[PDB]
Amino acid sequence: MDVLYSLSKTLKDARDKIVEGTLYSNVSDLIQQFNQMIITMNGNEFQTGGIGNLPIRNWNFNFGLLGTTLLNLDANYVETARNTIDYFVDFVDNVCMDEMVRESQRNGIAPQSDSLRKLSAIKFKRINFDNSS
Amino acid sequence: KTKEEHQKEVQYEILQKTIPTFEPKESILKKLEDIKPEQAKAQTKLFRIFEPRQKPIYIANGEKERRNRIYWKLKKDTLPDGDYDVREYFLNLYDQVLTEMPDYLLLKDMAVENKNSRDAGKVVDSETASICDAIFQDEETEGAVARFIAEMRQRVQADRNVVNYPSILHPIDYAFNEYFLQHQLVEPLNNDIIFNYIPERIRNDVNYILNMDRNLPSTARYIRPNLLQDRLNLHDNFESLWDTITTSNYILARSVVPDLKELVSTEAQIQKMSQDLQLEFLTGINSQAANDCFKTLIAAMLSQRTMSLDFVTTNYMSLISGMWLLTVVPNDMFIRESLVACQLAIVNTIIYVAFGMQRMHYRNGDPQTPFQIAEQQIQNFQVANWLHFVNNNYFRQVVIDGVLNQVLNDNIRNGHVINQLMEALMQLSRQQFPTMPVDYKRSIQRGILLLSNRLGQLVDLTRLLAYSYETLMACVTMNMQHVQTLTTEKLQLTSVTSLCMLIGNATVIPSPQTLFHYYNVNVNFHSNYNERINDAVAIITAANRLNLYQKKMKAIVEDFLKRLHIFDVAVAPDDQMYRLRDRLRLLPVEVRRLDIFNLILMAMDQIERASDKIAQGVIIAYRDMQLERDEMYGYVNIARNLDGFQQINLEELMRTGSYAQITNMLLNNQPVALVGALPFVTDSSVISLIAILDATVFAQIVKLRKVDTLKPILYKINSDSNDFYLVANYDWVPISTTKVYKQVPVQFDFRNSMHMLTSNLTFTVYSDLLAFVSADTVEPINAVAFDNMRIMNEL
Repeated sequence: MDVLYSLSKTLKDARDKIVEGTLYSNVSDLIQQFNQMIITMNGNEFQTGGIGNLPIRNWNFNFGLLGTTLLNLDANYVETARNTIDYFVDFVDNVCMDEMVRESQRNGIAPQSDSLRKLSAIKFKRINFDNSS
Repeated sequence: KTKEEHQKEVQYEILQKTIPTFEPKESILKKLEDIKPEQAKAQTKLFRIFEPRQKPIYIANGEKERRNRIYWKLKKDTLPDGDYDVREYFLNLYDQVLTEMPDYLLLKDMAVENKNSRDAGKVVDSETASICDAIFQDEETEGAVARFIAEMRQRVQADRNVVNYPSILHPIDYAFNEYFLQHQLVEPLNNDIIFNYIPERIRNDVNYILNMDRNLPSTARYIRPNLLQDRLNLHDNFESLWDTITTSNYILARSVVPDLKELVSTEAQIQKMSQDLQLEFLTGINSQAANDCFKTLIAAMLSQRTMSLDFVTTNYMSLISGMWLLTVVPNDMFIRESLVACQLAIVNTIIYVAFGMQRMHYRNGDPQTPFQIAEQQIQNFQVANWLHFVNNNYFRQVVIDGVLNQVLNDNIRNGHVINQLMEALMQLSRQQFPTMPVDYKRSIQRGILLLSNRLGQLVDLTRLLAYSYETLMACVTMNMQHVQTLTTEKLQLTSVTSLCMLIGNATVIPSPQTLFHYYNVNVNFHSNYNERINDAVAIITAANRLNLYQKKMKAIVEDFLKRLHIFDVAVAPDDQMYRLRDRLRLLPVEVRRLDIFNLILMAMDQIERASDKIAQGVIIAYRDMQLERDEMYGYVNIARNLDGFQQINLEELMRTGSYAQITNMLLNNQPVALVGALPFVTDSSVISLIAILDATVFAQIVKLRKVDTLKPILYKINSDSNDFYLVANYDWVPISTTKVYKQVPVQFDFRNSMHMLTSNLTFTVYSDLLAFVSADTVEPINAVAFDNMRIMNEL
């Protein structure tokens, strides 16, 4: 749950702050967080759905780290970031729906979906960012 | 055989020419020791880029004004031609500022008296004093400014250890000096800080008595080392560098391991071993070998150097010793091939043979080791339990004080597993050994008893080794990452036998001075590593921010490795060099270096404009433009902005090499502004102006397809021009088609240049941080281990 929230927060900040022309100092910390997220999520496979009419979806992560060697972001940097952001956003959407559509009589507070149970591991704790909400 | 040795030498040379370890691996000790803390640097004079220069001015009609005025001018005007060269110059300036950036400031040292002071005032620098004298004497100064220069006072509060001094600096110079003053690296030092700097395990050890017999005054400072764990992860996919690092740490650990004392008599032990073995073997057994093995084991464990095992399978005595070796040393410390070789030799020459089992056909690459197979294939409890302990005896990873440590099993720390080893050995000694020839069987089992009857001595040896390893590991600062190294340290099972058969009764532990020396060396190396990372990252980031695309980061990485001082940079493989560059490009810059770079990047435009040997560009405009009238010069072709003209970047033109557009424009007389750091020719000639000599300097561009020889013409028509009578005596408006894009110097304003710099009155900066700790050692005989019992309790 905390890791899923961190993924969503990192993606929202990426979409808000990674814009053309912005100073790199306006994003440097977010870029470090985003590269940490890419490193953590690379090489893992996820599966969501299968309940009701929710389609089954398979998610694979192999992305390059966003650059850190510009003064002001240009079109190239934004375009490179946007594809990764879109894939991650779709992944977060499907994980959230799959977790929302599930329930349990016993231990209802615990994660119910396979994706969220996987994210609850210790290898994924490196992405926590900030639990402001 | 000699051919075989030649072949092995050439193959090992092929491998070793990719490992940057220095040729004789003993000089590494000198290099590591010579690595020293960066000395705290005190500022001797304020950092200044600009100085007040008095320049002549001219009336609007072009006549000298008889009244020079004071402007700001660069102290050292050496800016080059070309935007890329200017940015390279600013990269070099950033590097210089980083090199000379002070770690602390005491303005009282720089303070000097103010000549014209009525209250015995002082100013912060000799330059400030001279500027104040000049402004006090000059006739154009305001009365308020003069009275203030006369009345201005410093303030020295000794009770609070503070001093404020007046100063006169350009805004940029003041920014640099203020940053230096406000971000000093020195911090207060107390006995509490010294005590916490002492490693915690040493502090809690009852064998070392530590006292704070020195008094630290309140005005005592220190610069704490940067001991951040490695940010490049040289243990991941940097095989050559990690091999060199482990080798260097191994050399240092060997230097600091203590020497054994009063070993058993070599002659007596050899005689008894020969009698017991009845060799109708004893080579390499001596005190030198015993000490060498002790040091090798402890240092290899400390540095995480993989150690290979060298032995002769016929030497079942060496195999008997290797049994204890594998019992007490975690199995991941040995290269897998050597471990399986030793274990297979042991089983197939002692254990399976003793129990009558068929010799094991071990398949290389099997996920299980020979002992792991034998443990589940042997039904004897003593032997099986010993094998189980050996099989699952590895290092346990623990983080202590933020440092990863490779910890040993408590059973070997207190030496209790030696009892299980001797149980297994006794069982083997009374084993039947079916079908083996009787004399050889007797020799094997008496050789087993040779080690078995040393139960107390071997328990003492094991717990001594464990204690010295713990105490020396308390002084390691970097993470003890465990990797299988390319090149391994050879360990002689004969030396292990000598250690086991000659270890005596005297407890030897590191001296407190030895521990402090080891800790200081490790701390110095760690802090140098982090600081060189910071330098490399800062330079790489600055180059990428200034857009020095013709900048090879391989040079920066080579300087980084060179200044690490343990690497032979010529040998590092290329893929690893580029991996290092890639990993350095991803690290965030340190705060001080980044702030200095921000200062330089925000003020570099102004510094370049202030420069006098270059202009920012040239507008051509192909039309009659009235010369502007300026104070700095009667008439000039000064353009203050390129508005309304198409711009061609000279840098990009030169890089791309295609001159079609500029050639077409210069052929067809199309207005254009060439932008770039250019050198200009100053021409004070009215007849040269009339001759239209400023428009005859661009044809060389078309003729040569180069723009590095472009040198615009800046007209400077004044009363001191030798032809100004042409301007004065005729009714015409001086006009020039071309204009030079240049900025007038910033005028000197006393109120905006007068600042007040505040710092501390005085303090002393120490570096050793452990010369204040007086450390004694309890008598070695009664030195206790972690369990509060004597390390060697067989006396």
